Amino acid sequence: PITGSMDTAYANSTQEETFLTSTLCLYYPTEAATEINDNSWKDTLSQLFLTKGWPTGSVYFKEYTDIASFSVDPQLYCDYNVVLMKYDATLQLDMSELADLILNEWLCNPMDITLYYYQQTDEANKWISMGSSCTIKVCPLNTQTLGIGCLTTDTATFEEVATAEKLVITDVVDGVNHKLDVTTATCTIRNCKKLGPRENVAVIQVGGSDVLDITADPTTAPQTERMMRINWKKWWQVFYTVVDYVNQIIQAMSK
Amino acid sequence: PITGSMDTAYANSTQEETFLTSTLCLYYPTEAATEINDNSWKDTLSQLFLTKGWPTGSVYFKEYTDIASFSVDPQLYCDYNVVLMKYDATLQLDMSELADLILNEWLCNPMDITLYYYQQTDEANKWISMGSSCTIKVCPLNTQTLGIGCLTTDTATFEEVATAEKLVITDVVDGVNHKLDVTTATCTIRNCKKLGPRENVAVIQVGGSDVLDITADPTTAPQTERMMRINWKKWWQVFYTVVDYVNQIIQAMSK
Amino acid sequence: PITGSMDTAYANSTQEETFLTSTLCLYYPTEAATEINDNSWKDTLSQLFLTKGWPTGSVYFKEYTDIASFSVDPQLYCDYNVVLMKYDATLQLDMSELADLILNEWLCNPMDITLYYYQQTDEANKWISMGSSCTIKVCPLNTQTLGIGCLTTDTATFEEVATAEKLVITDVVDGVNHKLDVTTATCTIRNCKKLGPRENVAVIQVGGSDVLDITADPTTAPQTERMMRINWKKWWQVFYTVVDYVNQIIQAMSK
Amino acid sequence: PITGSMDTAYANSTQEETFLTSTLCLYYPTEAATEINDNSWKDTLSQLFLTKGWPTGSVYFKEYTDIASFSVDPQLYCDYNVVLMKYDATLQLDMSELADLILNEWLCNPMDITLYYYQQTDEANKWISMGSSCTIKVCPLNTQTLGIGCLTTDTATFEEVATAEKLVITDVVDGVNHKLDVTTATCTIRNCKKLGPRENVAVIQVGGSDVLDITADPTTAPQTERMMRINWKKWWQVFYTVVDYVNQIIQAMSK
Ligand SMILES: [Ca+2]
Ligand SMILES: [Ca+2]
Ligand SMILES: [Ca+2]
Ligand SMILES: [Ca+2]
Ligand SMILES: [Ca+2]
Ligand SMILES: [Ca+2]
Ligand SMILES: [Ca+2]
Ligand SMILES: [Ca+2]
Repeated sequence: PITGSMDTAYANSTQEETFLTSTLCLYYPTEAATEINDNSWKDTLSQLFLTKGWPTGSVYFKEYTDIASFSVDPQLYCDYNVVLMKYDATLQLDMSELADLILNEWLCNPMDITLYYYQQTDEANKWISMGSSCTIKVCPLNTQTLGIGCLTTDTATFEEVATAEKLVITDVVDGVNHKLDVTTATCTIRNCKKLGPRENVAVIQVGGSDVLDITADPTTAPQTERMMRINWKKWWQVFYTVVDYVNQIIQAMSK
Repeated sequence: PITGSMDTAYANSTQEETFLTSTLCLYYPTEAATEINDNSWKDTLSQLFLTKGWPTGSVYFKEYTDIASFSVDPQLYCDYNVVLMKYDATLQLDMSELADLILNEWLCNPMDITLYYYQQTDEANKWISMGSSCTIKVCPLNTQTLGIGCLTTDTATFEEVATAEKLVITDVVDGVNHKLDVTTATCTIRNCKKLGPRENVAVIQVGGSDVLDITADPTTAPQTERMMRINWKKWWQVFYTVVDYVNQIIQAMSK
Repeated sequence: PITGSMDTAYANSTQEETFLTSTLCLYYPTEAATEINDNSWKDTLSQLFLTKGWPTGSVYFKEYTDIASFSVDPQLYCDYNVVLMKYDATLQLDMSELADLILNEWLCNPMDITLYYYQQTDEANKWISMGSSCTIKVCPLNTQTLGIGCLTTDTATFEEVATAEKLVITDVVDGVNHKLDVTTATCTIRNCKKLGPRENVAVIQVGGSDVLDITADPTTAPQTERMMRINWKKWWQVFYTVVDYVNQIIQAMSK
Repeated sequence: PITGSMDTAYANSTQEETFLTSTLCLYYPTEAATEINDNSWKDTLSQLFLTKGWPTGSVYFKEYTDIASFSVDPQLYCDYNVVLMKYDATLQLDMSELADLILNEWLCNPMDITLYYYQQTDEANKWISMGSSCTIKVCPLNTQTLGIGCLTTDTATFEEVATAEKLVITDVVDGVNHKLDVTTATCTIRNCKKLGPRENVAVIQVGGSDVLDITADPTTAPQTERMMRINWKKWWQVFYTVVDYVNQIIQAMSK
């Protein structure tokens, strides 16, 4: 708690502290840069970024070459991250799972699939696994440690819920134990509790028509400010717009 | 009328009367079950349904193999019906016409295309025809029982508004008589007045991106709670979610 | 200013002045009419239009054969214009750029790409170019009239932002001068300031699923009443609906 | 702020919350374990750890095989980390640079050596680079972007400040721009701001005589509690002591 008195003073600007003290990291796909075909595009855009008010050493340009790799290896480097995603219609869920991770605040612990069969607790306990090739088979346990539609002994009776993905947020019926069978060789599966959203990313979507259903349930559909959309023409245009509206995009994030 | 006094008592639960006294019917497409590949999937899910609070003999599993057949033969068996529809982009309107029927409350009478040329009255009088192959040709009549752009005598001058569909909700300019030419051999066309919505279905949509325009007009777009959407991964996952959020889905329907 | 006193007397109707004094212009694509296959469809619909209250000589039918040509040559002829656009997924942005032009109120001046390098001023200053084949390459100037990632001398170093389009609304980082290189032979590029919206069109969209992002930025998404959507079945049905709901559609425009 | 009233109540124990809720991670070098020569040393010590009050699944044993690799790949896994370092006199600075990283709280951003010549701001802005082989050459710029004792064009005139290290905290004259030339192939260099110390590690030093100068300047010498020293005899003895005084060591860290 804060005291609630309406002094009523708004302290001027806000954008003049962020220009001085914060970093902006732009994530794009390879195809984006390839279409631009210049050895100095990162540089040209940077001078253009001074216009919008970001000092030379301020803006960074990170190249993901696919939504699957980016979804994994996506350690967000800067204060503000605005990631460019161009609609690929077959990869939609890949994209959804990646958005769900960046746009939100995640808390995870490690899981030992080998020794302890687990269970999710609430609408916020999910299993986020990611890596080379993630293949997850599951087997629900009744209150005896016995299978239900499966033999905890032969994984050929398990239920496959992911076949070789690069990022996967698995959801099982809450309050039920499950013997898990991941391909830990190429995958890593961790038990995460959700929450806090992200006051950074700003997934900007290129193409389609969208409406984005990023919930695991069917009941809710959340539309946040850190979820923007741009009409595709050419990649140079996309970047010009991102620059011409940096502050607007940053203002939709913060901290 | 009810008395409006704010006694202000909410009577506890609500979900503990529906668990005891109601039935839940899950409609899915063949492909859904085929991908699951287990002889006991209906059973496993049922035990999982006890968790969410539905007694053994409570939940039923109905298999439509196509949106066209389901759209016809779709006599809703249970108290609560939640129908799973997975995006098929060419069938969209087939899907729209089917949604329009389940999600809403319909009143129909039979039409004799042979002896009496009809007319729709308001934004709620529509002609819902369905069957093997529904092919409807129409001919608008001026106030003399004469064609307008057609000869009430030769159907080769009629205007075709449906070419072999499995479910069709036809709409004509309100307040105008029309000689109708349906292929009654394989089709049945009935005159329906709309209305009451449905406090049951809950069309859950798999895939795409959606926004759904289920009005006949251009002016309105209604988005109801009984119109949910899930992000596709695998079918086992879809069902796990439907189970993990049965009550949430049921609560969005009722009665 | 008007006086604000609540006399409170709504003057009756509104639709009975428009029926008498206004004109309605329907724009459709060739494919639309071709599917109808009648030499008297324009006529039949016209008699049907008397029902909804539009005197014989009132309604006009204009045929665009493509979104690209219509986007150019689209001088709106009548008081009320309702344009029918059927989803074509590869042409989306072509469609977006065309919508942005009809649905809005535009102010333009001519640009001489040859003698004066320009700059856009605010989120409302855009460069709308259109013609046979519009190909625009740009070169940002620093405060010296020198290129930034380009040589104002060789257009092989310019940045291409449009490759042969029929309608293009170009957006560059605000407050920066640019030497422009359009193919003026087949294109015309003009400097427009936006604004006033249109109290006429009513782009009615056939097919897809839509949500339409018609802003240049990423932050905003505006959804107006003059942006309607219809579920595709057959073209005859589309027109019947447009007629059966003319007033509803007109009421969503006006003046 | 907290209220400062001297209620004067100390709440008992402190160690009985840490025993229940926290994890202890012991880092040692390979040589340490090799000298122990038992397949069950990790296990024996664990039972011994119950004595000091740490439940079975509580303590973890991580093996760094060198100060250089550990310095890189040293993602601290547990709540409390106590790292064992045995004096190697040629690697002193390697050790100093590693201590400086664990014992302290670090904030970093990524640097693009290719496109932007940087500068450090205060006694707390340092360049921490680490990897396979880190070789950093520097070239100070006067206020013109011109070299000072170097040609920003030929790196053969640069000043080498690190020749193939595994962890390097580089320090340059504050407030001066520098064109940097790292061997990014095998190295990664990031711009870090220092600060917060670490309320965890507890570098325990084996051998020598020490006094440790972990500042970049010459003026200060900080000696913290999270910087302990043990007299070498045998490795088994070292671990016995670490166990016999776990709480004492933990108490010198916390949170
Ligand atoms: Ca199975
Ligand atoms: Ca769950
Ligand atoms: Ca005809
Ligand atoms: Ca009607
Ligand atoms: Ca260029
Ligand atoms: Ca602009
Ligand atoms: Ca030198
Ligand atoms: Ca310094």
